[PDB]
Amino acid sequence: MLDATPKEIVERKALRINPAKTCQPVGAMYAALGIHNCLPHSHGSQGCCSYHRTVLSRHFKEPAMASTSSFTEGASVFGGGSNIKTAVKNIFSLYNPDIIAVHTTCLSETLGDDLPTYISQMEDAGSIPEGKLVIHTNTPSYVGSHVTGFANMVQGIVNYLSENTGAKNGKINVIPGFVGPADMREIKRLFEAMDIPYIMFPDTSGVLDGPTTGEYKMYPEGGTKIEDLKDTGNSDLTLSLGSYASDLGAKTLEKKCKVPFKTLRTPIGVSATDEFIMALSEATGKEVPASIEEERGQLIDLMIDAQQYLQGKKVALLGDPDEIIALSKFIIELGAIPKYVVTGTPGMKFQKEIDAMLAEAGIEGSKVKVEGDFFDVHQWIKNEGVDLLISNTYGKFIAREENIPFVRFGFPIMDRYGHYYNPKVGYKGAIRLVEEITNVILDKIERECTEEDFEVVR
Amino acid sequence: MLDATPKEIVERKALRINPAKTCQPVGAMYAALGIHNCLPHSHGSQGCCSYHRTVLSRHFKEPAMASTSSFTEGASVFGGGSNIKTAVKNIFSLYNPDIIAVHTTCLSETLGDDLPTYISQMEDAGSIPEGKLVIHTNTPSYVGSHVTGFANMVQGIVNYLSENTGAKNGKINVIPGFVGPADMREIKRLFEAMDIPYIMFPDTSGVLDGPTTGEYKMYPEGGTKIEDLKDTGNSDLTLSLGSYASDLGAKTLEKKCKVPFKTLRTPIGVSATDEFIMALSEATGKEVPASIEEERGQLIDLMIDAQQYLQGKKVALLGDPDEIIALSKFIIELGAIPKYVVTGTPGMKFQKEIDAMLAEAGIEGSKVKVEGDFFDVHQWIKNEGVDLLISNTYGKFIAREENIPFVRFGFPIMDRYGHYYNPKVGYKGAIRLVEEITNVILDKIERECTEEDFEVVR
Amino acid sequence: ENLKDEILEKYIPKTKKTRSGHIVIKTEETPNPEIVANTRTVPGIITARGCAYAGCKGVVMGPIKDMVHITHGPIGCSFYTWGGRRFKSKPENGTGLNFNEYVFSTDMQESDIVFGGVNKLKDAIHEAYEMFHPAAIGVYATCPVGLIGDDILAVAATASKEIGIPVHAFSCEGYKGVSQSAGHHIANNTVMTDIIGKGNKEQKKYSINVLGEYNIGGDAWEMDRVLEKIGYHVNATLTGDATYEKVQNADKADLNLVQCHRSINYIAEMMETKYGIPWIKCNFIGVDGIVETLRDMAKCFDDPELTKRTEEVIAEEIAAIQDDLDYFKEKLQGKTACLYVGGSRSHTYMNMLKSFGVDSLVAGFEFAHRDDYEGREVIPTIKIDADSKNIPEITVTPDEQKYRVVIPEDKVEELKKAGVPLSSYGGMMKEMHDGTILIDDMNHHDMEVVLEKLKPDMFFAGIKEKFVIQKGGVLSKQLHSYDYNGPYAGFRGVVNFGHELVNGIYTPAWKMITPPWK
Amino acid sequence: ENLKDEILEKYIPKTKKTRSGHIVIKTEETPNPEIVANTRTVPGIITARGCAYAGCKGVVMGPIKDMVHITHGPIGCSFYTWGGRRFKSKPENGTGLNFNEYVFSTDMQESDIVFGGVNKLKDAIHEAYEMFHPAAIGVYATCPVGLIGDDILAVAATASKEIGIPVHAFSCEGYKGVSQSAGHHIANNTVMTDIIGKGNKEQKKYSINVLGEYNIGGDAWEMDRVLEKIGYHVNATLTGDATYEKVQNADKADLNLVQCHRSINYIAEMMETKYGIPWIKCNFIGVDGIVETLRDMAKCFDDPELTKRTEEVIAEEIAAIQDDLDYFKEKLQGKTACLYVGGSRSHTYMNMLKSFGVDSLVAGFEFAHRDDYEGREVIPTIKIDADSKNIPEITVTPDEQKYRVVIPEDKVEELKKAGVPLSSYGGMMKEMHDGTILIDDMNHHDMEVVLEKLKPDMFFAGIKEKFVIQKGGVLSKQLHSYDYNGPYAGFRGVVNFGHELVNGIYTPAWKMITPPWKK
Ligand code: ICS
Ligand code: ICS
Ligand code: CLF
Ligand code: CLF
Ligand SMILES: [Fe+2]
Ligand SMILES: [Fe+2]
Repeated sequence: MLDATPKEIVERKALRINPAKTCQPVGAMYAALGIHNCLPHSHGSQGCCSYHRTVLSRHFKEPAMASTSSFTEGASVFGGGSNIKTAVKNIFSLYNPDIIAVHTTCLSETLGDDLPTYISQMEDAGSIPEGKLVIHTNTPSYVGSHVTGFANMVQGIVNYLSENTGAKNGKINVIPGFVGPADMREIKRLFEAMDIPYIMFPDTSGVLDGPTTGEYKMYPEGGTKIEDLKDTGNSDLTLSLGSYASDLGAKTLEKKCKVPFKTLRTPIGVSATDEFIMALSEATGKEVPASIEEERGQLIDLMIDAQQYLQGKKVALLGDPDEIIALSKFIIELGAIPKYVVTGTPGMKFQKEIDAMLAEAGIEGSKVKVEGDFFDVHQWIKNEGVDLLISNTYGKFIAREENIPFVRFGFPIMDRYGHYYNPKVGYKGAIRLVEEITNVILDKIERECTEEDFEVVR
Repeated sequence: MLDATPKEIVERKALRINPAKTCQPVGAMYAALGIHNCLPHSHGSQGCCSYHRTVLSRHFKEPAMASTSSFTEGASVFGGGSNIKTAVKNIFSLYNPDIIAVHTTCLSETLGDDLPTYISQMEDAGSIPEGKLVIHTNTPSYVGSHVTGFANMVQGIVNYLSENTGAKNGKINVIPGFVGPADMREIKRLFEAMDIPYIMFPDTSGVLDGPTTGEYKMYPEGGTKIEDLKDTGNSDLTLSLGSYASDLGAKTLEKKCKVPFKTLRTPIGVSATDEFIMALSEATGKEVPASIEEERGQLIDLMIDAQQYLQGKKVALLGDPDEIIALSKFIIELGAIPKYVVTGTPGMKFQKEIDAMLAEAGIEGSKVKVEGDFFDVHQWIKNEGVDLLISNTYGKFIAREENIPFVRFGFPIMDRYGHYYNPKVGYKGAIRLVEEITNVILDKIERECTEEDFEVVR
Repeated sequence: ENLKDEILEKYIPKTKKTRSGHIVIKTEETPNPEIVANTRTVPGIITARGCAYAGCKGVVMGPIKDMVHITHGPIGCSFYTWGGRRFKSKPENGTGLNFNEYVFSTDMQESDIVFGGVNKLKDAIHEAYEMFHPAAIGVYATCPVGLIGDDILAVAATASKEIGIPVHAFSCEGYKGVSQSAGHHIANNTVMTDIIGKGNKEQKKYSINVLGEYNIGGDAWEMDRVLEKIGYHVNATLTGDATYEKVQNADKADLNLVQCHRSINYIAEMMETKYGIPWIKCNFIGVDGIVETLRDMAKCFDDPELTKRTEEVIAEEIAAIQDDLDYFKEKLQGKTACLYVGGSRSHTYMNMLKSFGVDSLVAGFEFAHRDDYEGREVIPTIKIDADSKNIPEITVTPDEQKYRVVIPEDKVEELKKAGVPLSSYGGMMKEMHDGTILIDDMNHHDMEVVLEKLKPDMFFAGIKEKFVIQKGGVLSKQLHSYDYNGPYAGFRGVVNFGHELVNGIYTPAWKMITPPWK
Repeated sequence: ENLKDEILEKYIPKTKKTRSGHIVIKTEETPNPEIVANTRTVPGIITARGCAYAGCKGVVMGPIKDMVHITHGPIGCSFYTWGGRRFKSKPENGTGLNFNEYVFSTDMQESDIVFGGVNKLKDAIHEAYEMFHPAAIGVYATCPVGLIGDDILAVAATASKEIGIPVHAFSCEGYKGVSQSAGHHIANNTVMTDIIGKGNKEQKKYSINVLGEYNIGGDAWEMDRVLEKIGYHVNATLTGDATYEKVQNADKADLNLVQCHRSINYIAEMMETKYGIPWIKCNFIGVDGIVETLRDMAKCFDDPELTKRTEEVIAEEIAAIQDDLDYFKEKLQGKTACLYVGGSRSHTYMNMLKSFGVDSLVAGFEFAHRDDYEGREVIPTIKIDADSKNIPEITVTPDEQKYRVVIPEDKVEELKKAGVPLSSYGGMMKEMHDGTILIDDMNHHDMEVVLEKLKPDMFFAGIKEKFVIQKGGVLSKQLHSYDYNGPYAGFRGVVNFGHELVNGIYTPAWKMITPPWKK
């Protein structure tokens, strides 16, 4: 499998192979589905919209609705203004969202389409019904990755909606980053256990992890409500979880509405979850309750109980920067080694943070690469093997070829059922991760050992 | 592996091989650990106590404390009265439990030791300090299984503690059966979501799934408090979850304290969880909240999303009767087939219930056996294979020899880390089961398929 | 007062007026209504359609397994072609190259947009050549490419000289045309002129090609199994499990079999013009489809041994599965279905459903043309639409050295009057029964009205519709991805399809949706 | 004032008095204190001890892989011997029988208790024979068996005559004696008289047996690898990975090596008396232990080629691991340990810890006797205790046909003077340094006082103690089960053990126990 990948490395400067990212717009689409009664709108050629809706359905095994401007060759000459104006008329009439959240594509960005002007022209024409909203962001796919698209859409939410009206709400805003609905649920559960009022946005819980009830509901029950999105400007503080996905929105809200913010790691593992809980306690004066302390102590108990199977294990990790920074720290906390650590999303922070935690732990000889791909990691593995691989579905090819215990993590995970009901954040998510990691390690040991070395207890 | 097991089926009449049960006392020990500040006491030769404590630590990766009478050959002659009287003096002085919960062994039962007399003699001697308690049950290991031992200890709790004082508490008692601490936590969570006051007993949550805090605490935080065990006589109703484990206690409480009871299946899967939630609503007039309804609908969503990998799958199941009855129903609900269904625990109920659900589903050609063992099931598999095996750790030998996807379930599970944090009951536990089942089925497909048949999406 | 009226009701007036033509009801009175197809998508309507790049790179070209396919664009165009379309490939002869597990991109960045991307494209072609030494390289345009000034034709021609293997450029920018269809046409043009007929292989006896077959879920291997058993040489399949060299030698055949009309009819027509090779419409899906196809082939070759072997193989294949066939009909008869796929499968799966006793009430295509709906006889009447007018048309002429008369005109006329579909395709509508409805570019709104009014037992579509339909308690099986199963073509495919369909219908959870407290 | 006083303080007067003798401190002034050992367990004290059935079936006999071992009892006695003790087995020569993966029992029910269990036992023996055709069948008593009147000796004898293979009964009811120890003795008696010397194999050159070695985690295979490289014939290991036939031919050796003194010394003594075969105490755990053992063996054989190969193999084995050994010492030196195991390993693991720079401050055994603590020289002074007096003693005499002089008397005396432990064992206390404490039948109370007062870096014990110790933030590695690793014996075992130990100490989570919202 992957037979064409050589052991001997010739460094590529132009040919991208098996990327560890996708493009901005699906991140903006995902963020928009975290708004209640929102139809995401893809302003470009319809291929984009179809592909982006499709990956969400493949990952979540759920519907994922979005409209498109359906550019033609004419639009490629005259711009997409006529298309989006037509689209909005059809969307409100046929599908009646409360808000259309527009993002763009490489096509409309190359063309320089002026969304603010189109939207003002829509309003002037009466195309936006009373009580309805159209918002936008710009998501050029030749910049950044899907993480950047998410970040941009959150900025667009703030730009259009957040308002400081002087009516303090006593809440903390939380921007959870590009994490799954189960992670959003777990973060909300922790706020609630701390007894801290909050506004989470975006929030895809109850949108991309919903029930079957026998009736299809185009706009699921979940998502942050428009009125609460407006009210984010009346909050005390914003917690930005994962700088790549969340800081742009947090900083925009500070500038617009004078809401201060604090940047935190995505809360995966011991220190990152601890830092999140401490930030909550420090911001509010609220004590950490026994239930949360119990969960942390159960995680520590599990880390110690399972320790022998973790110490010194070499791990290859690929994924999105916020999650992989925090997961790498957790790998170190477990006594294991982040050996090969890659993201396809550009930016210096990943490099700095990963390098710093490796140095603190005294770990030499790891490879950390920004704008690396799955081809890179496979080549590295051919030169020095690893004990564990953690990535999205596309790692499965390497795992099979190289016989490496494999943990599905991040996005997209398109080949298993129910993963989207499990958090990876918090003490609870950390417990699940340790179980999964040790299960796959032990499964391999027990499949491959000689019969005489087979064990009852482990 | 298991090379001595032939294909040609033998109907053994005397030699038990690779049993699907263990003896009563560990079940009583487990129940006793579900009482706060209780030290279980094994009245017999100390080998029993050591073995029974050991299996609990191997399963939970936790301490499991118990004292023993440490019979010698002298006891085998004069009985164990002197031993238990000496034991109680050392237990209260050194270890200061609030309650000693005594169970017996085949040795003390063969000898006919008279626990009520010994306990009355300790009181007369002044060996039981003020405010402290000694209770007992009788747990002959030649009767029943560890499930029966659990049931008997619950009866002992009722016999000594439960009292109707005329002061109605407005609560429902729940006897959760021989289920793990995670299942106890989930059942409590459901009562709390329903807003129904309750007393659960035994309750090993916070006892056999506890945190590491840096100080060893002999009596962990969890366990039902003695005052609440007394107060069970003042409740409105007892729900007995799992007739084998729980009915004896529920019936004893009805006779002693006039608290009516209702028997329910262990709540695994759709109908069995539905029946539990409906019993709660009917008993209290309380409506089912949206959160519980969402969980059910997510389970249905998952059953439908994952359906193709489940339909017609042949399953071999071994374990304890309450859990295997309910799991077998869930297998049918998933569209799969309980092909081989075995418990080591005696009793006709299992046979009747399993046979009846197979008949309702039109399923012919399955083998259901009470007092069958892992050797039986292996022989059956050699004659007609299966697609899935669900059992405790000891199924792993069959899973490897026959190359069957394997789900660890029940007791003891001694070879994985963190399993004891996941419930199998409720809609939440059902979701986890479907994920685990489909994961192991898909793992085999993707390991064994040809390269050209390897898939991205599943 | 009918279902068409009910679908149309909620549209705003401008949209209603344009959508009306896309929906027709077949009746006894008027069995062949004209439909509007292959026009622009209405913005905002929630279409299932994709783009020209999908049709060219993702669909027609990608399955060629020993060609390195480089997407010239930002990353998503590449990422979204990484394994989602299930063409199966294996190393040819156990040893040949296979790039199915990879996607290759120039990963365009801001500076490529501002200054052009031709330097990075050249460098990527050379890196791919040096690393992989493939049979050929393809370069596929995406949305920004034309607009930023990149001449990929010139870059490809330069690179091909500098590396010594073929490099083929495809101007399949996603906004071109109105759907995946333009991408088919763009692929076919370059395949025809630059690949087909470039080989040197000696033609074998009883040589056929399967055109417009992409080996989704192993379909092509299953049809080859049966064809080879009868005695045909399967010279090439365009393009499922194809090697580049087999495409180059596609002219070494006596008969082209057209499975997917929409995607490959361009090449079928041009091979007949240039080489004299006749084509027949085939359908290897469903027992009736397969049997008819094999008998039509036998009539074309008119070889006594081939005719006998055809009947022998048919009889043995059917005998092996008849118990399964009987079971599907028992379990499914009387149930109703809707079918909505891209350009072919809404039609080709109909005979199988009919054999199972399932009544197909609704069918449509994302992007098929009037000829796929109404038959090729309407081609002279098709109006040239402004939104596809710039898709290039190429013309071929007989190759003076290679052209041959394969089937003489007298025999051709005889075969056609006998019902053999030589250079013809009757279209989907003809196969549907009276009082059924056709919906071109069916959107979410349309689908919901159909579901509410007709209450079908099953609705076959794709991944975007599947869970929408199933949230409402109706089974939806995917006719693109096969729900990660296959083959669904051929005799073994009928069995695979039928068991999956029965398993879907009889899944117990469909009856558990309502909780007992409601 | 001292740690013994601190341990004793909380006991009630009766218990204090009896426990005091089980705890002794070795000092420069009194380096060889007498201990009390092998007495009854105090009821209610929270002991780690097991029963005589464990010692007989679970420990000594179970490892014989081509014998079907039938527990005559209710189900737990059988279930709790299903794989928890990690003796490893493989089919002999790739083809022989192996029942390691199975447990067998009569699954006694109330009817058997009320009416007798002998017919079910007979029927189970016949089912085992007809299904498995093993080399032999064992029948093991459990708590109810004698009390209900079942004569398993008679059942076995009747069955053996019918089926034509040996059937061996063991009256190892759990309440006999005070611990696992009685079960060892009961097993040894029947193995000696009814198994050993029943074979007819031709003795090979340089033949040794390893006695009291059970191949936990592969230990015996690792010993054997090195012994066979030097040139010994490993005639039998009692009982790790053993076939029944090898035990039958245990008399076909020139030297017995005693690894576990407690469990097998009975057979070592009896083989010397009956056959003339000498024994030496051996210790194949730790580099220093192994090296000394191999050098003692070479002294006994006094063969120039064996001696030469001994030194070549020692040098090559050590060279291959010296970098690991250096790392263990670097990472562990200066740390402190406690050891609490059953009857041997508290002692045999000491030299390895000492080589790593670890200071063993506390050691004890569950069930060892005074000779294991103080050395065999104290045997004549050991008082016969009432709770073990009915464990049978058998006597053997020189076999008039098979007895032979292996090492002449004058040479034995010369070898002893030279330090070779012929028919001797110095005991654990001798090896411990001054100021250390020994605790016999250490209970939970005692252990908690030790942990609080001494704050050791690590505490080696078993599964019941492990998590108690680790909940308190102290590493506990299991010296019975090896935490599901091994071999820990032999040269490769030092490396396995050391890496596991370093990995345990340096696990990061130990430093993460206090949450940041607390001091
Ligand atoms: S090529 Fe076409 S949409 Fe004919 S673009 Fe599409 S692998 Fe469909 S109905 Mo996906 S004209 Fe093929 C098709 Fe049919 S990708 Fe496949 S299933 S038979
Ligand atoms: S036989 Fe004994 S308790 Fe010597 S009963 Fe026990 S496999 Fe221990 S210290 Mo478990 S006298 Fe062996 C023993 Fe040592 S079971 Fe093992 S580790 S060396
Ligand atoms: S209609 Fe088609 S798929 Fe769309 S871009 Fe255009 S050729 Fe491509 Fe590629 S990178 Fe992402 S998915 Fe687009 S927004 Fe820029
Ligand atoms: S001290 Fe030892 S292990 Fe205990 S019984 Fe006695 S021989 Fe056996 Fe077997 S069945 Fe269970 S574990 Fe006992 S209580 Fe009856
Ligand atoms: Fe879903
Ligand atoms: Fe634990």
